[PDB]
Amino acid sequence: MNIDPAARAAAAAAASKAAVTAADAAAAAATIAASAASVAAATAADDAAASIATINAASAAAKSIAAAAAMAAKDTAAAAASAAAAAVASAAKALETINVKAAYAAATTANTAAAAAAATATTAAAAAAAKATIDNAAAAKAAAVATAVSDAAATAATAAAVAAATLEAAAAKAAATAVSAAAAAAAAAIAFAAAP
Amino acid sequence: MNIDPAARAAAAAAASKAAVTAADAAAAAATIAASAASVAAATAADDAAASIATINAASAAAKSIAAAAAMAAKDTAAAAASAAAAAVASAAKALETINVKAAYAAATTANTAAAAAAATATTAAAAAAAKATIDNAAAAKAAAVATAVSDAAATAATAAAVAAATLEAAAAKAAATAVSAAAAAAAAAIAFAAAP
Repeated sequence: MNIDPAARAAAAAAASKAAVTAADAAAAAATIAASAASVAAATAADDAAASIATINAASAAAKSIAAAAAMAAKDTAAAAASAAAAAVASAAKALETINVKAAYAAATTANTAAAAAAATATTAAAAAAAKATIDNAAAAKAAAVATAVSDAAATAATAAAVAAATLEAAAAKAAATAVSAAAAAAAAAIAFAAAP
Repeated sequence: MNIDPAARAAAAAAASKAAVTAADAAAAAATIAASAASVAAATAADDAAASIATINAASAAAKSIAAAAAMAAKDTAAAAASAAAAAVASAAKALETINVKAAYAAATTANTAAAAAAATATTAAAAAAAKATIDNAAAAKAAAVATAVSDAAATAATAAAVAAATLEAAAAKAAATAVSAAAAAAAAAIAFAAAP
């Protein structure tokens, strides 16, 4: 029987050592991979929370703006009502001392036209103001939407880069592991063949 | 003095009635406008809350998927580890009864190559599987983003339509109010002029 006992022992120790090494490498890689997925999932949840925070803040800001706009509308109406009340008062007072029919009608004609001129201006102003408010709110909302488009792009780019880094590192590690295993097997085969 | 007392009274009653009418119309319009802005602001806050709900639900769903993917990876690794342990066992057993040097080396060569072939297949599978998981998650996220783009479009269209309806209704109301005021003033002027 032409196999030296110590040589057989050496070959068996190398096979056993290789088994343990390979098992450890497989577990190590599984752990590193699992960790990366865990981190990626937690990072994605953090980003969802940030997006929600951004929407809540914007809604809070929109709430304040709308309330202030309502007050400003109330104030604008109140100024117009003060002016209107003054005109009603002066319209009537002026007629109190007028005693010629034609003059009374002429002053009435002026009062009527004045009231219509101011009504037209007040109505038009309010349409212009309400529209501006509407446009401001739509513009704020759109800016928030646009920013979410680019943020989502950036978030997806970052995630794909981390994934790529992870897959490249795993591949380099697997490759080096294979090289080492083959070199250890190759050395053991030389040694076995050389043994007397 | 050529103004009939009752005619003067009638003219003054018409001017006073017009003042009250106009004041009531201005307040009425301000109330309707304020109401519309209030409703629009509450509707916008409801939509912000809905967007947040959608993000929370999606994050919850992504959480479940990632946990299941982790378990599936664990299971896939465990199957590969069972196979690897069986191969280590059979590799060694087979050598136990081999007593010719060349045969022992030849079987060792086969064991080494088998282990490398399976390692290569297990590594490649894991890279393919991890990538698919990564792609699935990126695809879910992108679909959610895409849906938010179109939802934001729909929400903005609905709001602009309601704003347009509101501004058109206010304008029709103001126009009718002006027509009525002018007709009442015109009738009063006829009556005053006709009075003896």
